[PDB]
Amino acid sequence: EDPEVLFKNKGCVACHAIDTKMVGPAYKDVAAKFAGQAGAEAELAQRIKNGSQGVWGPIPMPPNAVSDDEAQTLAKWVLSQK
Ligand code: HEC
Repeated sequence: EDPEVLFKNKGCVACHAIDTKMVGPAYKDVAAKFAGQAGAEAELAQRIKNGSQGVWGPIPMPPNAVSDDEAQTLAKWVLSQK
């Protein structure tokens, strides 16, 4: 299983992309930002289920989508992109 396949199996790519910006953060850009900053993961996945705060865009992402597992996976892919 891959988080890139799971990232496209839901609706992340609706505005994410693994290399472009639109509504949500570019996953690859997240890699080019955080890069070696793993101190959350729980509240990072909480963003995937409660909307962001506003770093690249002032429009938080649609909160709620799953539980807190299928997201936890795509939550470490962001922090762990390359
Ligand atoms: C558009 C309809 C989105 C969908 C569908 C998903 N995301 Fe998203 N995401 C979106 C926005 C508007 C934002 C915040 C705006 C800003 O630039 O800050 C985000 C951001 C994230 C983040 C955290 C980014 C951070 O600052 O490091 C993550 C980890 C994230 N989004 C996860 C994620 C996943 C896993 C999705 C599918 C399950 C997904 N997003 C969909 C917009 C949208």
